[PDB]
Amino acid sequence: SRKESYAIYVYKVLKQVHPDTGISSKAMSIMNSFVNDVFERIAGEASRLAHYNKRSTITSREIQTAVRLLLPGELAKHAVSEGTKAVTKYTSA
Amino acid sequence: SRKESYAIYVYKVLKQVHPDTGISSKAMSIMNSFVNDVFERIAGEASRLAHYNKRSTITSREIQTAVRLLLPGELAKHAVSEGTKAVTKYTSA
Amino acid sequence: AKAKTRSSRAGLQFPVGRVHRLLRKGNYAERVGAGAPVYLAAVLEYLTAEILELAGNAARDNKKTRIIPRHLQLAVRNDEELNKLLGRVTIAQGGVLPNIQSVLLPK
Amino acid sequence: AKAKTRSSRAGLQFPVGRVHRLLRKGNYAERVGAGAPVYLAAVLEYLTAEILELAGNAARDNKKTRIIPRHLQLAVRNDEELNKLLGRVTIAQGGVLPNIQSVLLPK
Amino acid sequence: RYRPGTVALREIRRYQKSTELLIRKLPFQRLVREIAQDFKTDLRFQSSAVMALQEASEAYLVALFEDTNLCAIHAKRVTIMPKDIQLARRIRGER
Amino acid sequence: KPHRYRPGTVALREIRRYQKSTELLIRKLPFQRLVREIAQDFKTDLRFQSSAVMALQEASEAYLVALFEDTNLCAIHAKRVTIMPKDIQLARRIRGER
Amino acid sequence: RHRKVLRDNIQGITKPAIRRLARRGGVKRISGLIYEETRGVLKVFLENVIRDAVTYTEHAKRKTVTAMDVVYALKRQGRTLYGFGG
Amino acid sequence: RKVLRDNIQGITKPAIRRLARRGGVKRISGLIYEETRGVLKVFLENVIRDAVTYTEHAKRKTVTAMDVVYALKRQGRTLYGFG
Amino acid sequence: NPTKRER
DNA sequence: TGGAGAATCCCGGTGCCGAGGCCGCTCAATTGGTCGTAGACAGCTCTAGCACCGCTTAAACGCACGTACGCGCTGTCCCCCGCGTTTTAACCGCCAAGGGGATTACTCCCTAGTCTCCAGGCACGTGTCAGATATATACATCCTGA
DNA sequence: TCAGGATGTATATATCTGACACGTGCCTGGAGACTAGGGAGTAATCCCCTTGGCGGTTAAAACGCGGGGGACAGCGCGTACGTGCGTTTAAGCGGTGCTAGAGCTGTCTACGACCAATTGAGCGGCCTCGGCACCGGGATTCTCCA
Repeated sequence: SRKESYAIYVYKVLKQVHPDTGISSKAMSIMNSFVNDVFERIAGEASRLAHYNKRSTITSREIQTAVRLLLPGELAKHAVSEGTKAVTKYTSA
Repeated sequence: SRKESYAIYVYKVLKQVHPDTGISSKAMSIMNSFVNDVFERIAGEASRLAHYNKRSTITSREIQTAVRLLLPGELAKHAVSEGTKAVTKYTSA
Repeated sequence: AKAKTRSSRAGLQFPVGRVHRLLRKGNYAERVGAGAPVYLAAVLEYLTAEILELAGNAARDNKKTRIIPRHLQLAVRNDEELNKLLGRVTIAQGGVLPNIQSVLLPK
Repeated sequence: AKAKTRSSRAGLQFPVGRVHRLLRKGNYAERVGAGAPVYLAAVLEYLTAEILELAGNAARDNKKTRIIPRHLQLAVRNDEELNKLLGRVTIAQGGVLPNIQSVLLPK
Repeated sequence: RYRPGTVALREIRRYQKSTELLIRKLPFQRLVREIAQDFKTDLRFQSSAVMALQEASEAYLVALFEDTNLCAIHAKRVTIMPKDIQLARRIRGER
Repeated sequence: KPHRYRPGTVALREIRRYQKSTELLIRKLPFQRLVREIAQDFKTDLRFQSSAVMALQEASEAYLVALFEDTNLCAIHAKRVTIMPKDIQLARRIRGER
Repeated sequence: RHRKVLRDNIQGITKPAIRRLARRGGVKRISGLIYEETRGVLKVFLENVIRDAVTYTEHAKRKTVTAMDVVYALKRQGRTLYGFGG
Repeated sequence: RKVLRDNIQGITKPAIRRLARRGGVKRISGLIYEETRGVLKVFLENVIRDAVTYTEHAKRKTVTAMDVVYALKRQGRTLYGFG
Repeated sequence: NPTKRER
C-alpha cells in the first residue's frame, strides 16, 4: 500500500541549496525521521500550550511559541522570521 | 469559581489505610500533583499506544500496557492485578 | 431510576465519572472505552494507598499524627521502586535522605 | 477554476495540505488554525535547508558529492545549536568525531 | 576548641535533618528580577512562583553538590574543587 | 634487532582508525544470539526482524561509546590513563543508572 | 514612574549560604574557588528556567509570572515540582 | 576436557577494546570487560523488555524494528534511520 | 503472587 | 639530531549496484458552498504586588590562629604488550518450510450524542487540640590528659 | 586504654495558638435511558520473511611466558581552609497606601467543520548508467634506536 514519506520535498530542498549533490538512502531515511521528530515535538508542544490556555484551536501564535521554546536562540529567531514571512505572503495571496 | 481537586478522595484513602492519621494542606497538594502527573503519564502512554496501532479507542488493554511500561516490576504487577480485579467485579454487576 | 455511582459498582474510591470526563476532554483519541476509566481509577487508587501507607508509617516513626512533606519524601526515597518511579521528581519541604560517606567519617 | 496548492501560495516546498491533515488527525486539539500549517511547514523547510547545506559542506570538504550519514553526524555535531537540539538523538552509521585528549597525546 | 572537621559533620547532620530553605529570600528575589529583566521589562512576580523557583534551585544545587562530592572522593580527596563541578556537569550532559 | 613499537603509539593509531571509521565493531551473529537468549526470558518463540537487530546493535554500540567516553574522562580526572571499573561505576552513578 | 534597574545581586548569594547547601549535600571541605563557579551555574540555571517562564507569560497575554508557568517550565525541562499546583 | 567455549563470552576482548578505542580510551584494564558485558546485558534487557511489551500489545509474534525504535524513544534514546 | 509487596 | 622501516595518502584503473529519471494510477488535496460556535473585544470588579518606613535581631564579615591535606617527588613492581604459529579451530551460498504479517470482506454492538433529573462535593464558616515555642534537665560524644 | 571537663543533643513538661477536622447550602456535574452509525472482531487468503551436511575456508578463537611504563605506597611541606570571636550589616515582620492587572461576563462576527464534486501530484513498479568501493603501485609521512 502507499507509504507516506518526505523524500521528494527533501530532495527538492537540497537541489535548491546544492544543485549537484545527491543523498544516500540511509541519510534520506535519517532526514525523514528528523522531519517527523521535529513535527511531533512542535505539535505536542503546541497542544500543551493550547491546553494550558483553555484553548481548542492551534493558531500561528501557539506554533510560534513552541518554536521559541524548542529551538535555541538564532535557530528560533530565523525560524520565526521565515514562518512569519511565509504566513504574511500566504495571507496576502 | 470552584477549584477541582482530589483532596477528599485522598483523605478517604488515608482513613482506609490509617484511621488515626492526619494530613497537611501542603502534603495534600503534593499528593494531588502526584496523582495528576501519574494520570497524565498513563493517558499519554495509552493515547500513543492506540495511535501506533491505528486505533481510535482507549480500552482496558491500552491502560494495562501503559501501566506495564511505566510502573517498574512489582508496582506494575500489583497495579495490573488490582485493575483486573476492579474491572472484572465492575463488569460482573 | 435510582442512581448509583460507578465507583461503588467497582468498589473504588477515585471517581470513575471524573476520570472518564478527563479522558474525553483530554484530546487523546476520538473514542474512549468504558472500562478504561475504571482501570485507571483502580491503578491510581492502588498507587495512592501504597504511597500513603509508607507516608503514615514514616509519620508514626517520628511521633507525628499529621503527614508532612518530609514524611512523603522519606517514604518515596526509602522505597526503591517508588524512587525509580519518581527519580526526576523533587518534593517541596522534603529535604534529602540522611547520607554521609564512610570516607568522611573519622578513624 | 483551476486548483492551486497552498504551498505555492506561500512559496513553500513542503506540503501545507499534508501537514494540515497530519495536524487534524494527530489528536492534538479540537480545531486547527489556517496559518499554523503554513508556519509549521516554513519552520520545517528552514530546518531541513540548514541541515542539508551543512551536510553538503561536510561532503564537499571530503571530496564527495553524495550525502552519507557520516556527513550528517559531522554537520550536526559541529554546530553547537544543532548539537544542543539533537543532543539526545543517535544517528545510525554516523560515527564519532575525531577527538583525542591532550593528556593522551605524546609528550 | 574542636578539631577541624567535627563541626563540619555536625552541620552536615543538622542540615540533612532539617528541611527549611537555606538561601535568603530577598537577594534571590532580586536576582530573579535581574535575570527576568533580560527578557521582558516591567515584569511582575507572584510570591508562589518565587518560592517554587527557590525550591527548584536549592534542589538542583544540592544534587550538584552531591555529585561534586562523589567526584572529589573518587579523586582520593575530601575537598571539592571547580574541576569536580565541571566534570559532574559534563557527565550530566549540561555542557 | 626486531622493530617493535613502544607501547602507546599503536593505541593512538587504533583510536584514530576507529574514530575515522563508522562500521560495526561487534560480531553480528553473537550479538543476535545474545538478543534472542535475553528475549527468551520474556516470551517463548519470538521472531526478530533483521532491521530490529541492526537497530539494537547500533543503539548498543552508541551507548557503549558514550559510556567509554565518560569513563575516559573520569580516568583522566583521576590522574590516570588506564580506565578502571570504578570509573564506569562513577559515570553510571552520575548519569543516573545507579 | 520609577524604572529601577537592579545589578550585582548575584553577590547576594552569600558564602555561608553556599556552605550550608554543600553541607546539606554532604560536602565536608570546601575550596575557596567553589563559590564563584556555583554562582555561575546557579545564574545559568535560573536564566534557562526564567526564559521559558517569561515565554509562557507572554504567550498567555499576562504581565504577571505565576507559579503555574514556573511549574510548566520545570516540567518541560524534566524537573517536575510537586506542591505548587498542576 | 570441555566446558571451555561459551556464548555470553561472545563479546570478546577485541570487540570491547575496539569500542573503547573508538571511545577514545588509550589503556584498558583487564577487569573492564566483565563490567562492560554486565552493563550491555542490563541495557539490552531493558530495551528488549520494552520492545516485547510493545509487540505483545500489537498481537504479534515477530519483533519489528518499529518496536525497537519506539522502545528507544520511550527510553529517551531516539534513533534515526529506521522509520 | 498478589499481596506480596517486597518493599 | 637522522635514515630504516612501517603506516598512510594519493593516482589511476576496473567493476558494481543503488540513486535518478520515466510511466501509470489512484485518492488525498483543492474548491465551493452552508452552518454552528470560540473567543475578540469591551466593560466591570476587586486582589495582591509594589513601594516605603520603622523596629528587632540573627547572620554575614573581617581577622587571628592552628594544623592537615593536596601536591610534588621517589622508589617497587606487575600484566597484559607481543609477536610467533595448534590441538582440531564464524561467514558464505544454498536450498527448503511454512507461518504469521498483511490484505479484503461482513457484520454487530459500543459508544458519542441528546435530553432529563438529582445529590456530592466545593466554598464558606466554626470549633479545638497537636505541634511550635520555651525552659529545664539528663545523656552521649569530643578533647585533652595520663 | 581509661577517665574527667566541656559541649551539644535528646527528653520531658506547659500553654498557646492557628491550621486542620467538621458541618452546611446548593448547583452543576454525575447518573439513566434511547438512538444510530461506524470501528473493531472474525473469517479466509497471499505470499514474504525467518531457520539446518556427504556432494565446505582458514582466520578469529584463544595457545608460550619472554617482557616497559604507569598504578600505587610512602614521605615531606607549607599553604589554605576550618574554627572562634567582636562588629556591622541587612534579613525578617508588620503596617499603610495604591493601583495595574488578574479574573469574570455579555455579545456576535468571522473562522473553522463538514459534505460533495473534481483532479492532478505523489507513490508503486521498472530501467540505466556513473560515482564510489576495491586494489595495486608508488610517493609521502610518522615512529624509533642512534
